[PDB]
Amino acid sequence: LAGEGISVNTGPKGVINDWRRFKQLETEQREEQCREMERLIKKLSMFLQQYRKQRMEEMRQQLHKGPQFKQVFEISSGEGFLDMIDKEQKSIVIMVHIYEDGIPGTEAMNGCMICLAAEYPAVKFCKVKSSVIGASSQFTRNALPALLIYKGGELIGNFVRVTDQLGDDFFAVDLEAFLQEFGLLPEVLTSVRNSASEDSDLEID
Amino acid sequence: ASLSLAPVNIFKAGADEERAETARLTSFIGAIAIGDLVKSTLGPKGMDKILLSSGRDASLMVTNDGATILKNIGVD
Amino acid sequence: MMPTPVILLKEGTDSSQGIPQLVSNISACQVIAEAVRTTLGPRGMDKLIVDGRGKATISNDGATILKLLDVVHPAAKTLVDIAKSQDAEVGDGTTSVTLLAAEFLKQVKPYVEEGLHPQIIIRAFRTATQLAVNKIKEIAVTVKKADKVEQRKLLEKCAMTALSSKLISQQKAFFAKMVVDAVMMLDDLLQLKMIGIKKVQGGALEDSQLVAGVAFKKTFSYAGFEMQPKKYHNPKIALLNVELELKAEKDNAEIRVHTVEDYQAIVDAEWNILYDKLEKIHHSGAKVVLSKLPIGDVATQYFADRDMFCAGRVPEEDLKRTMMACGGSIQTSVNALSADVLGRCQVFEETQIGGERYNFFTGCPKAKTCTFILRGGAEQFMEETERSLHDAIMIVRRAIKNDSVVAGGGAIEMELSKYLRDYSRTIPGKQQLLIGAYAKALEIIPRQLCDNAGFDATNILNKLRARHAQGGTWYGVDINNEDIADNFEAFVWEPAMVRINALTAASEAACLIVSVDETIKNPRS
Amino acid sequence: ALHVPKAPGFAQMLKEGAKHFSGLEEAVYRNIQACKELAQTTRTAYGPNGMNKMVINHLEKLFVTNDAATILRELEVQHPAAKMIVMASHMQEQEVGDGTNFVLVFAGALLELAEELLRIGLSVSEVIEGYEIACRKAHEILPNLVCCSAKNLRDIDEVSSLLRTSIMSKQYGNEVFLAKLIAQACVSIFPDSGHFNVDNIRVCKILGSGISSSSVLHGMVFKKETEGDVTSVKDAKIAVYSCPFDGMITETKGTVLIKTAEELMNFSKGEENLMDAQVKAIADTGANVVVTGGKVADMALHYANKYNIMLVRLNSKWDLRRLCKTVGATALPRLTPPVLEEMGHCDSVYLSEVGDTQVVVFKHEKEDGAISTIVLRGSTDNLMDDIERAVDDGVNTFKVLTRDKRLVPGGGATEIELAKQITSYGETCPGLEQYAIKKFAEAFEAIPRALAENSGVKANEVISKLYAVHQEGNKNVGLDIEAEVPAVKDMLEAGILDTYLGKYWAIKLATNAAVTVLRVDQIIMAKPAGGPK
Amino acid sequence: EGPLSVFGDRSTGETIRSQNVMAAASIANIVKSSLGPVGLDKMLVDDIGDVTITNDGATILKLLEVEHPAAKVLCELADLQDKEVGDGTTSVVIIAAELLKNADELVKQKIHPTSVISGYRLACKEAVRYINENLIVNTDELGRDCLINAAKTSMSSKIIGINGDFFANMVVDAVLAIKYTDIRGQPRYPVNSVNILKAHGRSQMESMLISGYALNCVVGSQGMPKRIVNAKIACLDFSLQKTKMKLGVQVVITDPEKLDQIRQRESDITKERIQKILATGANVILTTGGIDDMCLKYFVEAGAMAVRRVLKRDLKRIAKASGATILSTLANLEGEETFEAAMLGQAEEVVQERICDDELILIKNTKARTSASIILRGANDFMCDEMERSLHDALCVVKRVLESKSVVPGGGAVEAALSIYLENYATSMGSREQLAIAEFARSLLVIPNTLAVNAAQDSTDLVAKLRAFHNEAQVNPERKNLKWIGLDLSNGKPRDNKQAGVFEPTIVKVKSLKFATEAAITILRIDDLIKLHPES
Ligand SMILES: Nc1ncnc2c1ncn2[C@@H]1O[C@H](COP(=O)(O)OP(=O)(O)O)[C@@H](O)[C@H]1O
Ligand SMILES: Nc1ncnc2c1ncn2[C@@H]1O[C@H](COP(=O)(O)OP(=O)(O)O)[C@@H](O)[C@H]1O
Ligand SMILES: Nc1ncnc2c1ncn2[C@@H]1O[C@H](COP(=O)(O)OP(=O)(O)O)[C@@H](O)[C@H]1O
Ligand SMILES: [Mg+2]
Ligand SMILES: [Mg+2]
Ligand SMILES: [Mg+2]
Repeated sequence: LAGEGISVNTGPKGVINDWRRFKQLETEQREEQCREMERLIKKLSMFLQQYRKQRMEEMRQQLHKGPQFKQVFEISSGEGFLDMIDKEQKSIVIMVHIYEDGIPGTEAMNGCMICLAAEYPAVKFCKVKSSVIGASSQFTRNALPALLIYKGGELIGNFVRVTDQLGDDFFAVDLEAFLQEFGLLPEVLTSVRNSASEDSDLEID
Repeated sequence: ASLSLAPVNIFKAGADEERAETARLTSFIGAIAIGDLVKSTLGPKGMDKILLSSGRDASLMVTNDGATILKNIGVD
Repeated sequence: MMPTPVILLKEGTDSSQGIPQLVSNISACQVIAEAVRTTLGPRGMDKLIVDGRGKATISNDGATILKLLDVVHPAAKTLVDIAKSQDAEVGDGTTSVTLLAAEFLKQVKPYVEEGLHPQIIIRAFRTATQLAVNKIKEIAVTVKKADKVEQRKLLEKCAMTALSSKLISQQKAFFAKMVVDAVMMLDDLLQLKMIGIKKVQGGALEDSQLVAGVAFKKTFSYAGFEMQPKKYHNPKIALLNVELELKAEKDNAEIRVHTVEDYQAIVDAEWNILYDKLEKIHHSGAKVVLSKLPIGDVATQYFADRDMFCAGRVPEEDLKRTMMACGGSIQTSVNALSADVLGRCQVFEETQIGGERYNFFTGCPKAKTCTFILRGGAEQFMEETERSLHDAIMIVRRAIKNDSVVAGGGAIEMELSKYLRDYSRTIPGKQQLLIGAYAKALEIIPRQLCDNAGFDATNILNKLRARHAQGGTWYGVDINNEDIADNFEAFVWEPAMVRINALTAASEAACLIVSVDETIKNPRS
Repeated sequence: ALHVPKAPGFAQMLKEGAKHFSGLEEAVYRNIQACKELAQTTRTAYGPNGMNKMVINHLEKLFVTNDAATILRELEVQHPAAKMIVMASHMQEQEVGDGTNFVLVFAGALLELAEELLRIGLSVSEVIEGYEIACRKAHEILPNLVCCSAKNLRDIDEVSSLLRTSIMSKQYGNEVFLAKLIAQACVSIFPDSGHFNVDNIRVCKILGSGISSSSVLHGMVFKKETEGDVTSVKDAKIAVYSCPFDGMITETKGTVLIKTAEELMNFSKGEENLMDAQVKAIADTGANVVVTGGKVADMALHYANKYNIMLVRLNSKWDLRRLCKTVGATALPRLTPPVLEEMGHCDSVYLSEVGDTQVVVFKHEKEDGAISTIVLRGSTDNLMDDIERAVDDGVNTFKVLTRDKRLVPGGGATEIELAKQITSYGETCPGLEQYAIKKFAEAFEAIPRALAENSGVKANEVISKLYAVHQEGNKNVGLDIEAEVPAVKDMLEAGILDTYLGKYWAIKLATNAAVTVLRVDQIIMAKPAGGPK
Repeated sequence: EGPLSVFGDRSTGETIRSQNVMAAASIANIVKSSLGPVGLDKMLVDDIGDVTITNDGATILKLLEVEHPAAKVLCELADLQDKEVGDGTTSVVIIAAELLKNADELVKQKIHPTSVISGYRLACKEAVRYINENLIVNTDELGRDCLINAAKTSMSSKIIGINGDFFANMVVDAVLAIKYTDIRGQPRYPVNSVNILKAHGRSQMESMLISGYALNCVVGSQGMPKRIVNAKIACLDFSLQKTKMKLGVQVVITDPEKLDQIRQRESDITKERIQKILATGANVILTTGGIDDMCLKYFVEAGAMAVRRVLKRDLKRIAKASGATILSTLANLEGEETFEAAMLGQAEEVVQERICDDELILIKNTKARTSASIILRGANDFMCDEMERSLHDALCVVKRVLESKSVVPGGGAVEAALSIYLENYATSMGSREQLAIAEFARSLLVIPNTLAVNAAQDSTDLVAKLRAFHNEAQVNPERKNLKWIGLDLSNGKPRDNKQAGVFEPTIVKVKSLKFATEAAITILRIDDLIKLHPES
């Protein structure tokens, strides 16, 4: 049992093709684990008050838009999540919603997201499933409401288990005010459209 | 008795220890490996070596200098 | 248990009721007592406890061992609490209280198991404890002559007895004399913080010293410190609370100038402020300067050029100790550094001690404090030495407060047990059994001493019982001679309040634990 | 043919986690059973022979005691009916201060007998009406049962004897000593003005020497140390400041503007001289103790030490107000010297050391003042907490006696007399309410029954003897604790008395709680969900 | 683990002794609540819905799952006491556990276990001698009242305790019925020959003591008669079916004309056997083997009762009682095949009686020997099983009393007297053996203490009064009549148990003491345990 100084030598350079083929898949996985821990373990393993303005806010939200209500975009795969988080301008805020169908409190917050997206064109409201992300069983069993926030590729909000602070029958105005408490939400109706070389006009010359 | 070959264990996890014959064997094998590696590049007819870095940059280095060969290797 | 559709308490709530839970409580108390059983007497041993982080503590003190045990049993925590109480009020006997409480509970366990009402046991315990305390107060020997040298022998013997169970017991005379001198140095309140205890690695126990003054480690010398002389033969010490370095005048201070002349004037003004403070300190006549706040390098060099001494960042306790030893006043401002606010000591010196530099203030004739410097080969060695010295210091302080002693080695409790049995022989009989059980439980300490020393406990106990029956109050266990002897004439002396508090605390713990009939554990949040 | 679908209507529309209990046997009987269970859990701590219970809450804090209200508070109950009964008990504690166990036992017995009446064929309305009529009858009868009155509250012996019984159920073995302590503490308070404030009694828990070493101090004790080097004053002249002992600053923004070298060189000297002048002006008023609510500046401490002024720093504002009350000073908001009227005077202030704790003692030699402190010694934190709870019970008993001086015989005598009189009354009245009235009367037997069970004797013999004696004519007879066989003795002669007002309020609250429990017919439980606090 | 290098745990010193004492105390505390007339039964659910309600200590310890070896030792001690005596199982378990606990208490005081063992042996020998010399009562002075009182005492603590006035009479009559003499003139009583049948239904007072035997079987065919007024019983150990040739015999047919004859003979053999049996006048036929349908038809036509699949023990008991001879085959010494009328059992009547929708055979008034059987009626099966166990205990107690004519007063009188005598006697034996014998005497006091505790009465005062009475009896020559002072659990006062008719067989106490002492000696001798890991 000798030759501890193995010095594999010629071996690698003749096999680095397969090594790099394995390493490409390894890195594709590794970015996925790196991005999927930023909310896990840290908090996952663990009469002016009447607000009469919120009512009129709700009624004006009911008349938000004419064309359509639109639906929150659904992520189909982890790679799609990766390449829409990585893409898009870093100056806009992206928030992601995780859910599993069956638990209470999901449709209400989905409708809140729909309303806010209708009244906030800049935002890019999106939703994901808890099963497609392959999170831990603890997340799937006790962390169903998870509103991740991506502003320039980093969290500025990691709201998990928002049921206690929001209830089970909250509406759009409640979620909007709760998110605006920490300053998460940044601050006319055309006919249909106006947008239609660069030569504009000239005279005689 | 010896630290390793004692009924009670005195080391942390991963800490090892080599007695006389084993330590001498390890030192001699390491030194002979280094000497055999650096040689064959000695004298007028000595040849050169290719130092293929395993890092991201993958630096390529063709050299005959013994010190450069010895410093650019992973030695345990 | 019939399942109600909606249950009364939360799910997971546990409840143990009746005789079985009381027997369980007694057994848990026995378990706790066993964990400190062998740390009793001159033949007692030490226990090594490793916490979660890997740090290990070695101790003979019962209170420390019980504290390092994370006991969660509600009835078992009472023994830990009474050990803490004995440590706080007296400082010695922390093992005796736990042994006595557990022995009381063990003796009354058979009566509990057969359905005796616990209130009767509680009343019997209260009566027996009252009688025992009164007997201790009656038979305690006191010397009402107010003799200084007799008080010296009394204190030294008490300290020696308190120290004869630890690793430093082989040097009991040296440390006992040092402790007696240290405690006598304190004036009237006997503050513990007036007795500094410094531990310096390397050196035998016999190299430990008591300095009639104050000593502390060197505190981050700046540049130019090595040029300062390190010995003075009649220094005046300037105890200061001042930051002597270049810095902003105040945090919220701003300077607005519009001329280069004003710029130079401002720079020179800052330098002049610092130099004015330094010049005032120098012209105060002091040769050694100590400050609580940092002393900058400029001030250090300024003092070096004047053949002075400086030391910044001196801890608060060390400055207070220096003030009491030398006799000055901690000055927050240097504008009035009169003669009466400067400390004076005979000799100041900085010397190498075990790979460290220590500043020594010795020769103070009117010092109201002192400092212990302890040497040893390990950190836990020094920690246990400090614990033993603290026990001795507390005993000597109590003996200063009240000079009443009883012979140790189990003699006092043998006499108490004899008296309690004699009393119990003269009562109707329901309380007679319980008071006899109390008297029998009082025999645990001599039996534990014999068991720790490896004797035959039964023979020694029989000899002691017969001897006490035929006369002789202070006959106790003689560990060296394998037999019994007059512990009062053997100078095995302990203050009466030690045993008084031990009995009171043990009785209170036993009565409290006996009185509990049901325990309920709510689910953890 | 293998499943039973939910019935159409409300059963189908009910939420997933919600629960609905309707009807008699599904709601009323279950509530009665739950209240029975709660009363059974708390019963064994009733009377002098009550046994302490080690209760551990959700925070691992250990509570060992026999106070019913404390046990209920640390027991996190889940059943709504038991929750309402616990609210009744807490209301009784807030109103009076003692009698929570009586409320719980009486409510449990009342609900038991209400279930029995509902089973034999009565309805809820008639049971409730009978209970209310019997409660009115009991409240009418009770004043006639008053045996004696306090008739003196400034006498130490009288108040000690009166308060012995209230702190005899708790800490049964040694009640005379605690009675004398609380009597002294309360007599020091309660001046010529009839008003008595419970908050004026302070309890200090110091570990080490057993409760026999406990004592009362006419003043205040703070477990702190002194900022300065002065540690003892003999003729204190306390000047209390609600402001930190430092030069006051602006509140918008303070910026030191330096434009010349002279200003920079003189600023620190000027600030030092100003603060020295302020401290000297304070000391010139004869003051030698300064108590501040805020921080202490280093230069301030220097100049206070130079002029031999004691410094005490109280962090909490309540302690500051209590000290102002007990010394007679005025909490100045500025650092100006105090005028003669605002100066506080205490006869002795010093730094002491009890056990191993450093304390600052504001001691009066006179047997008066506005605040009195009870210093509690002991060998266990839980034991001192129990002694403290007994102290609060005794103080509340004193407060009740000040409000109403009438007393009724204890030891189950009053309950037996009430039961006998209400049973006699119920015979006369015809109709279905007589059954409810008789059951209400019988429910009073639960008090002597519990006392006899705890004391270790047979309850039936005690109750039979009590009925025989009360039929003879002696209405001040209850069970004798110091007996190995069922025996009774006069309660007025033995001094075992309890406040009339406490019993009246306990009866009223227990009856109201039982009636309110009986009224509920349907229960619609929401999904528990979350909300830890 | 260390230098010993064994694959398992290891406990040494006071740890293993305390563990063994804890296990023994657990076993004791399981059954401590089922001792004495004020004891209560227990419910044992078999984890699959099977429910057993019992008071017997041996049954409780047998049904439980036990893992600690010392607890297994105590359970086996209970089983041995049940097998060898039949009573005192709870008492012997409690006494052994208390002896072990007190011995360990002595050992923890640095008293060598050998000294404690020697003291225990001396104390047991002296206790047995004292019991046999002073505390025994001769039953010849009482006659049948002593048997009735012993049976009634065994009835207490059982589900049939209140009905003892009637159950004790049944037990005594049944035991006296099966009495028989043998060689060396010793009248021995063969218990377990009294067939006990359980059948729920009417109250316990409707339990029947049959003056004969009771089979749990029915007639083979519905056409058979169900009552014979003069039974001639024939007992057979073989089966009546179509005879099949053995393995070594094979039928090979070359001439077809023989096949019908062979097939006819194949059943005519059994027909001839049955005709031979019936020709002697046999009225009732009992067989351990099966009976074929054609044989049932033969018995029906003959007007005789035939019972098949009879248990072997039941058939043996019936043959013994009625004078019949068990016949495994029909073969005389002359090589022929005949059945004799001289080997026919005779009984006054055989009846197919009906008991709660079920039917069984009663053989009433068998001749040449008297036999007895008991049919127990209860609310359900669980109560009936408890009745059977209590009845067996009573039968064993009566058998012990009859065989050995000495009885001792019950209610803890023996324990208190032994405690007093041994405490006085220990002062003259050794130095540490004194302590061992004193602890033995103190441990014996666990029985009256448990009796008083079970009644929620003052155990301390009652035991103190008992000890005072027995000490006065032992110290005053003219007060030797106080030895019978025991415990009266109904009123909680000392009472003369000999006058009260509370008796136990002396063998019960003697065997309990010996077995408990030996078990305590066995457990106490241990000071080290090695628990090797399972091979998996
Ligand atoms: N020299 C001695 N000879 C006999 N007994 C002693 C001697 N010194 C101390 N003891 C006894 O040992 C007991 C335990 O003392 P120690 O272990 O020092 O502290 P603690 O009381 O806290 O356990 C004391 O009660 C004392 O009576
Ligand atoms: N020495 C005594 N003898 C008999 N009864 C007593 C004695 N002392 C108090 N009591 C009774 O105990 C009752 C007090 O019960 P307690 O435990 O204080 O319940 P609570 O704390 O809810 O008032 C009183 O009604 C009184 O009649
Ligand atoms: N009528 C009675 N009065 C007093 N004691 C009795 C009576 N009947 C039985 N005993 C006592 O109760 C004890 C417990 O008997 P038990 O436990 O039923 O028998 P076993 O131990 O076989 O189960 C016996 O030792 C007996 O002496
Ligand atoms: Mg000590
Ligand atoms: Mg009360
Ligand atoms: Mg039996």
